[PDB]
Amino acid sequence: VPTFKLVLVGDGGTGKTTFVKRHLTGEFEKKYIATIGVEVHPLSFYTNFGEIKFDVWDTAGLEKFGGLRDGYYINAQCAIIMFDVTSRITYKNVPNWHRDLVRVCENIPIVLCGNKVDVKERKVKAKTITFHRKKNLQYYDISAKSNYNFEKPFLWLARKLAGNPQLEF
Amino acid sequence: EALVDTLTGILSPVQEVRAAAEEQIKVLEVTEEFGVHLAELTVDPQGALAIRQLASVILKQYVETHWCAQSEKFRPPETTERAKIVIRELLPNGLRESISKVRSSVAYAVSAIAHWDWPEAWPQLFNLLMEMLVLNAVHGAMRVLTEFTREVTDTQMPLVAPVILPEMYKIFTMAEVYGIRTRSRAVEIFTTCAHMICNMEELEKGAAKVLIFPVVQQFTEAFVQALQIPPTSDSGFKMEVLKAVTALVKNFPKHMVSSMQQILPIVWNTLTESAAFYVRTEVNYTGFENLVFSIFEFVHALLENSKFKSTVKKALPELIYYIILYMQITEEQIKVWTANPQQFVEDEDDDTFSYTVRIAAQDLLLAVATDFQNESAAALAAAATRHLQEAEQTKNSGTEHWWKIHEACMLALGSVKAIITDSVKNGRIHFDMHGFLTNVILADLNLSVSPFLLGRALWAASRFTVAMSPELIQQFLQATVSGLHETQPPSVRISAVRAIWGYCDQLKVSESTHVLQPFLPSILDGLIHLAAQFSSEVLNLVMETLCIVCTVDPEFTASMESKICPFTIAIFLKYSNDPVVASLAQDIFKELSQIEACQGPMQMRLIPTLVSIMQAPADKIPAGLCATAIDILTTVVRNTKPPLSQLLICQAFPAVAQCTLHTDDNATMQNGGECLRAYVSVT
Ligand SMILES: Nc1nc2c(ncn2[C@@H]2O[C@H](COP(=O)(O)OP(=O)(O)OP(=O)(O)O)[C@@H](O)[C@H]2O)c(=O)[nH]1
Repeated sequence: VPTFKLVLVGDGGTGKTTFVKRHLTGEFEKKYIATIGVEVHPLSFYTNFGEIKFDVWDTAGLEKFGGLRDGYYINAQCAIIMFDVTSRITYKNVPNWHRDLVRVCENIPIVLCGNKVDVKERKVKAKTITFHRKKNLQYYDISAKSNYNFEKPFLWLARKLAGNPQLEF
Repeated sequence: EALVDTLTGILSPVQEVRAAAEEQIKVLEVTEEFGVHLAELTVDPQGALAIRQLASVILKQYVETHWCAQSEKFRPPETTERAKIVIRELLPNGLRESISKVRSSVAYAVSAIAHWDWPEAWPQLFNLLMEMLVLNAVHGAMRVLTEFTREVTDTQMPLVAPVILPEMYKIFTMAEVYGIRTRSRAVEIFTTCAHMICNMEELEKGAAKVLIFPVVQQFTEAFVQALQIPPTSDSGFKMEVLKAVTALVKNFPKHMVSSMQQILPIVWNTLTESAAFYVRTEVNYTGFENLVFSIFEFVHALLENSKFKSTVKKALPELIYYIILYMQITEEQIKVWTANPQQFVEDEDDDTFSYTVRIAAQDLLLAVATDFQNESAAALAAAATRHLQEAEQTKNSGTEHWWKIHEACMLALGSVKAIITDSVKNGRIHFDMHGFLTNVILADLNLSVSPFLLGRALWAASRFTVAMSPELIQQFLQATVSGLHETQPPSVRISAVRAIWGYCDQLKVSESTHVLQPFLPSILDGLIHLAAQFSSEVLNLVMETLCIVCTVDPEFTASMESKICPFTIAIFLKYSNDPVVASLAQDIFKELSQIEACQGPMQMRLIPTLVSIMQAPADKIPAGLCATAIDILTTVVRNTKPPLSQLLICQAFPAVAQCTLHTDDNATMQNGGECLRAYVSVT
């Protein structure tokens, strides 16, 4: 019944569509097909007390395929910055993604995540990352194939959305 | 009119209408009347604010795309001067009396415009008027200034900094009209400009030159005038000022040398007063966290500059006391940890991602210890003794919150065990280690004040094993093993598991494991029974402790392998996805495979499940599982005796062969690659 719009802003080819599909219905797809623009994959979730809708508004990473960056963030209720633990460039512009994200929507709970815990965790970026420290940014590490914390970001967002830290699927 | 319906489509989820509206945007933009429409839609009140933000952000795109034929992102329909002079006087009419969203969006747009038109110099003083006109109006100009000064390149910076920075100091010093928040944002603007200008001076000099460098002195004195003030009591404002002072210290130390001897005492007073306030208002509770983190970052930076290094060492024994004063567990954290043991295992871990005052203080302590090992050890000894004395004093009076100082003292003394225990080895201090363990650690194992103290005491006895009597060792181990039981709360159980890790490491390195020998079966039984209660994060620790326990003594494992092997295999199956679970399983099997007495049963119990995993379809078993199975097989075969078993050659070899043959997953082929490569190691 309640609809909660969130947003992915993962730079580069770091997994976002694989993530959303694997959560929507299916399994991991190896083939790289960069999304041009935004495709909402409605994703509802049942809870121990209630039911939550998370219309993931996946967005494009690369420049040329942007279309409308900052265009679809309006009327958001959360967001999931992203970057892969295997790439180095996907981190050094997380501050830029954050400034572009928190500007249009004010201080919505954002969970800086990390994909593919399987390959090499904290490989080229740094063995530790100091961006989530002071702000309202809950870090994590998930996987779209291994399916590791693959309910934890959405659990965190639901908890911080309804308020009760007791919600569970 | 119809100009706005498209934007509603841009906000809509349905793919078709969104694509249609996006193409409408891409096609109508070429008309010069676009920007004026965007402005008249975003500035006009009485409208869906979402549409306002949409128009403003699309206007940002416009200014980036059809304003400068020289920009790397130019589009054919360049903007006519008429629409330019129209919006340029119609756009700034926002920034006023609205929700911060649309104001910040209009500010984004203005900064985009102003990013181009500062050299051509249209009137850039309308916002300057809003500085003195009262509130919502000023917040708009402040956001404009922030965005602009973040946008200016290295070229404009030596020109715009000597213009903004004087007016910035004007705004800051004037504390009568400009509220706290506006002054804080002015400070942030100064810090941004200084950081970027020092970056430029690093790239191409010109910053510390005849330019703003004196204004740096002006602002330094302005800062050192601010911290004393309790109005303007906003703690976050003090946080911004302190962050700015850290910027000054780290960027150009040479200018800070003269006045820093005056800045240090007020920082010290802030630290002490904030320690008292925190202990009162958050620890014993029936943006300040950001302030504390700022003070700690300042101390960190102060430790960096070589000339400023000896400045902290002189007052080190007076700092570690307040550090330890900060490491107390807060009531909110006690509630959370009691309500969610997963969070207790994630946070108190020593490679965490959470960041609470406790963790920051712990980092500060580890740093100032690893930098001044001898001095820091002596200072930690003295301050721990002083804390012990004050704790005993307030204990005689029976204070309801006396133990939290014991927890923090134990944590500080353990988390740096190396330097302190080494200094005690040569007696460079006069801290009674035996007295510490007896009267402090062991004596508190018998109380009934709170579980977390019991657990911290268990975890603390772990570090100082190299200095304790054998009877003390037996006492501590007997208490710890009793800690894995179900009668105790989960937190003390988890801490006891960590203590068992510490024992199995230290005693083994100490080559004295025959003291742990009579405790193994109880230890392993408790570990096993724990792992079957809690699911993920507790397991991620239990399995590692189990690996170390196996490493303790091979004979015991050879006796009780019939327990380790089935549990480890069942867990590696049910919880195969996790990476650290897989690595821990592989480590168990590796350490287990050294025991030649375990060969038979381990192979007989594992190889069937391994091959059955290999045979299964790639789309039926959970993903990544085949890879971990292959790696486990590699470890088994490589880390075993040269003569191979009949089970491997008859099943493992053809199974992995056909697996590598018919597979297509890159990871599968890769890991199987080393598998077959390791198989060639046959003699
Ligand atoms: N091998 C492996 N790849 C993964 C895993 N999880 C995510 N991926 C990645 O998922 C990606 C699929 O691309 P998308 O999901 O569309 O993300 P993207 O490449 O940024 O594409 P856009 O959304 O258009 O930006 C692949 O490139 C994989 O690298 C994993 O667990 N294992």
